[PDB]
Amino acid sequence: MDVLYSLSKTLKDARDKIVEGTLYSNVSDLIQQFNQMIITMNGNEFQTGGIGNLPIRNWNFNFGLLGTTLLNLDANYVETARNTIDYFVDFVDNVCMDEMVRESQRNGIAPQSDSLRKLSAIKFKRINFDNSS
Amino acid sequence: MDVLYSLSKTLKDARDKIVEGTLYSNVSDLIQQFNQMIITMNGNEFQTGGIGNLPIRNWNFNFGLLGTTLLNLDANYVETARNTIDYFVDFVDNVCMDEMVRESQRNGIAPQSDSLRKLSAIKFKRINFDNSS
Amino acid sequence: MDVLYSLSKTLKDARDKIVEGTLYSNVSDLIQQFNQMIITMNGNEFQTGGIGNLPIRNWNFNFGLLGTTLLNLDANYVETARNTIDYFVDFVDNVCMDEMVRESQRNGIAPQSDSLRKLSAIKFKRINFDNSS
Amino acid sequence: HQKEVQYEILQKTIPTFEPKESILKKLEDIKPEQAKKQTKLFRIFEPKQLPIYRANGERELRNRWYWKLKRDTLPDGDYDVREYFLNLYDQVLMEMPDYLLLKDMAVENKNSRDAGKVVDSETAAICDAIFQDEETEGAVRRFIAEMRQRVQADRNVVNYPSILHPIDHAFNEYFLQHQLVEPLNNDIIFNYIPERIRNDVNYILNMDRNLPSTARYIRPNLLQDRLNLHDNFESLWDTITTSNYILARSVVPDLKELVSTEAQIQKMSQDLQLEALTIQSETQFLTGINSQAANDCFKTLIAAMLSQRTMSLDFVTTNYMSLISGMWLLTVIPNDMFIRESLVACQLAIINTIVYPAFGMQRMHYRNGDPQTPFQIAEQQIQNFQVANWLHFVNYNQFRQVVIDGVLNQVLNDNIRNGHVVNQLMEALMQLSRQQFPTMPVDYKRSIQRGILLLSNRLGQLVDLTRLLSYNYETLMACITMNMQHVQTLTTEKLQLTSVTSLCMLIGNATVIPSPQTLFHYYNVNVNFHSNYNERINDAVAIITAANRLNLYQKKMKSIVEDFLKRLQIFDVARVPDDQMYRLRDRLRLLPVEIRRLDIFNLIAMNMEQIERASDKIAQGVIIAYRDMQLERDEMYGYVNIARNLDGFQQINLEELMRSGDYAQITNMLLNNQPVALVGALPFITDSSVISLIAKLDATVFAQIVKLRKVDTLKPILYKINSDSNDFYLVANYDWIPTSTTKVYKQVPQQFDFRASMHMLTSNLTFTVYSDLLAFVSADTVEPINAVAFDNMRIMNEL
Repeated sequence: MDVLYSLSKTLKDARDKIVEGTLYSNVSDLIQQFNQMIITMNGNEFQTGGIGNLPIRNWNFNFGLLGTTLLNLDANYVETARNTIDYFVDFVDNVCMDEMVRESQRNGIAPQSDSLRKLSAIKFKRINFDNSS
Repeated sequence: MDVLYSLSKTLKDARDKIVEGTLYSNVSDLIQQFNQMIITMNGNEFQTGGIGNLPIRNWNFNFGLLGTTLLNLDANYVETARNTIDYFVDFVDNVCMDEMVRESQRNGIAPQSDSLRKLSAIKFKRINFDNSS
Repeated sequence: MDVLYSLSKTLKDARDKIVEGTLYSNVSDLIQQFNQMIITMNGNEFQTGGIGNLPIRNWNFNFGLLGTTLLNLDANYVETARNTIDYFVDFVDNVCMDEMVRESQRNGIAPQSDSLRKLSAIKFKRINFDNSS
Repeated sequence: HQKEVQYEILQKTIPTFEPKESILKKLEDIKPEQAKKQTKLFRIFEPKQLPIYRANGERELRNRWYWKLKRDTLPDGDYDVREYFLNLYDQVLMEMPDYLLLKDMAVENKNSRDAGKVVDSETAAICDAIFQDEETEGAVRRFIAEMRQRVQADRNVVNYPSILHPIDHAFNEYFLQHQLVEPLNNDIIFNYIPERIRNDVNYILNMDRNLPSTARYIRPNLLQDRLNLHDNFESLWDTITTSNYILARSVVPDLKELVSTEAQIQKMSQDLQLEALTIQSETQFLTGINSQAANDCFKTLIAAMLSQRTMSLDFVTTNYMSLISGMWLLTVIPNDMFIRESLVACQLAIINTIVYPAFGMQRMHYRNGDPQTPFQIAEQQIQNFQVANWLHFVNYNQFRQVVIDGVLNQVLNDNIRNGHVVNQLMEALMQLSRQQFPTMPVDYKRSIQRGILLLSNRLGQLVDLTRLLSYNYETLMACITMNMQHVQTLTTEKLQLTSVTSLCMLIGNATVIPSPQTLFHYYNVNVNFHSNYNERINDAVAIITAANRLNLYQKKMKSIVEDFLKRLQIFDVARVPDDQMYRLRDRLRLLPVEIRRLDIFNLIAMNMEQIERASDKIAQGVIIAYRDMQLERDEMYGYVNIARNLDGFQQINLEELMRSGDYAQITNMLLNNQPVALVGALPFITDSSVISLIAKLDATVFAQIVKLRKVDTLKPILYKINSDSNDFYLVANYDWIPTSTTKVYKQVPQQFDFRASMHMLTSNLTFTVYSDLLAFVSADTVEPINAVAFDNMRIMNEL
């Protein structure tokens, strides 16, 4: 739950700060967060949906790290990062719709979907980012 | 007045950014601000309240610096910082209630409480942080 | 258009973060953006206004870089930066009023003023900053 | 003899030095860094007089002061120019000071009305020439006889005036504000010794020296890993653990007051008879040495566990006395420490001829593959309480992974930290010393049942031996700084079980503990290597990051990594394989840069353009418009064809033209007379002649490009004509406007402003920097007969 907010915070900032022509020192600490997302998420596999007419999708993460060697970001560096952000932002939509749709009566404050129960391990806790909302 | 906002800005960010499992480079510039709060505030002593039914409390600051040597923050590093934040955030409540309750007729734009007059020295000006509200 | 937002974002942050007495590590990445604004903008010249009663003004940029060598910012460093910000913030007002006043019927999504057409070159794309609004 | 050939192929890919015991000198020569202190102010520019000319005229009777780059060693070509700023960047890195004291530099002002001083020797030579010449204004000449220092003996803050360029002040204010030196007291030294020694009763420590407010030090970097060396750098982690092995071997204490081996071999040779059936009959006994096996096993077991270097077992499976004493080796020391293939071969040899025979069971076959060790199979196979209590400890006997203070270390149970597990090894070994051993010949049966009672009758001396072994391992691991990462080492330090039988049958009741002069020395050479390891990473990730932002694509970063591993001083760098040489490279360029080494790269990269354009060797481009543009006026050069921007011309990069090789446009634009601006960093030629200007010289030097197909010989002319260096009368006497075809793109200098180039620098008065913090610590030790372990109960209860 705390790591589901931390996935969405640094995908929002990745579409805002990684723009064409910007200086590298503006994004020098976001890329260290975004590379450290990817290392934690590789090799895992997930499954969302199944209730109602919500379709079943399978998720699989095998991506490469971002480069940390430019002075000003160019259009190669932006377009190779947009096709990684667009796969994560599709994953977070289907986890959030899987959780808003389920409910329990004994302890409703616990996660109910299969994907959000799996994200609550100590393996995934290093993705944690600031909690400012 | 400018340093009263600067105390509250980096206590709000300290509860949001210093979380368990986060990378150290996310909080590498906040800790340099938070350690430099503590160095300025040690050795001083304050007194709030006294008007109406607002009780009189005495404040005294003798704290130690935070560590700057981890790669990912752990539960020792969070729990040793929460028992420092919780003393400052209790101090700022009683200075803000001491100032909203007092008033003057000659020059009302000046600070009126005893603690906020003492924070307006040039000794305390190094706590100043961004003014974005 | 994207670089007109990027001029206003780092002039808003320059009046907020460059304050007296603050630590240098709080503003260590803004000054690298603000110096890199100035290098791109020097030598150019602009012209705004002309329609209605909006007066014609000519703009010319010849400024010097900011210092990157203090530990805490002092009143010399603030007052030498305020007389550079106040010329840029007067320039952005007269470009924004020049664009809100003009319109076209063929393709209205393109820039219409003379200054905003000139800012849409690839020379000015390195001023680009985060797009978070 | 293939065995020495196949081992040598594996050895050539490992950077361990070949005399193995020469590594100990290389670790003890790593010194902590000396605190630097400079004696000059880091000046790049200097003010120099220079003649000026009038509009359409000659030299007037005065001069001007300009800012000139001293020592112009700027090369040509855009690749070589910004490669010169990488050697300048490293020249700032190796000579930045750790601290500054401005009183040691101050020189007396000779023009001052009262006793006034300036900051060093050159700012007194500059301000004296300002005082003399007839051009400076009255408010400046009156001032430099009245500017004052402020000493302020208390609080240790001084102020001295200085005359510096704005670039040169930027490097000097960064050195004054940001310096590594911080105050020392008795509290920091008390929080510097490790935690077990802070809270031990066997060691006595206090402070016997005052430390003033003047005393200082610097904090050596003590950060962890950053780049993982323990997962994929298999050949590179082997030579790390063999260097901690040789260090920890020379720190453990010697044994004391052993059993006399002449009366010990005598009891052993008669308790088991040596005429039964055996073929060795004297090759069984090699345990007669005491200071060379029992000493050299006690050093082997502790130093291999402090260094986390794996062990392998050497034995002869017909010798059972060497095999009974291996039952004590496995019940005390965890089975992670051994090679799996050598662990099983020693476990199966205990069981084949001892465990199963002890109960008449059939000997087992292992089919070398399972996750189950032979102790793990023989455990649910035997229903005996006394033995299976012991077989259950010995296989789930392993380390425990948990941190103290930021250091992950490997520790063991309670029952090995006292000698309590040996009370079960007694019972289990004693239990089978009565097993009637069915089908066994009674000759060989009585020799092996009595050989076990050689060991089971020594209960009180082995309970105290594992009580001492655990304490010396516990005390010496307080002085570890890196993590105790556990992984199977490629090569292996070898153990002989003859040395274990020599340890078991010869120990006395004498307690040995590490003295504090040995505990402190072992702590110093762990911090000195660990601080060296972090300062070299932060030097290597800075040059890789600098040469990438600076666009040096021919840099070949393998030479940075080869210079990286030389300065750790434990590597034979010519033996490291090529995949780990490249995997180490792409882990360096994914690390953030230290902010001290990053605040200076920004400080140089924002000033590259100004240093380059005051050079007096290079001009950064030409234009050619094939039309008679006129000759510019200048108070520096007289008449000059100087250019100040590149507007309306095609900019053609000379470097990208050089690298591509295909010209195809420079040929066309030159044959058919096209206007063009060649952006580069060429060197130029000055020219003072009107006859050489009329003769159209400047347009005749570009046909070299199309024939030679090279750019490196490009060299245009700068017309500097005036009324004193040549025969000027063609300009002055006739009516003609001076025109030319080409311009040489070049910047004019800036002149000396006094108010913009005088500052007031602030530092400390005096202090002292102390390295080697542990010399302020007095260290004593309780008498070794009274020494106790963690439970406040005395070790060596055998007395």
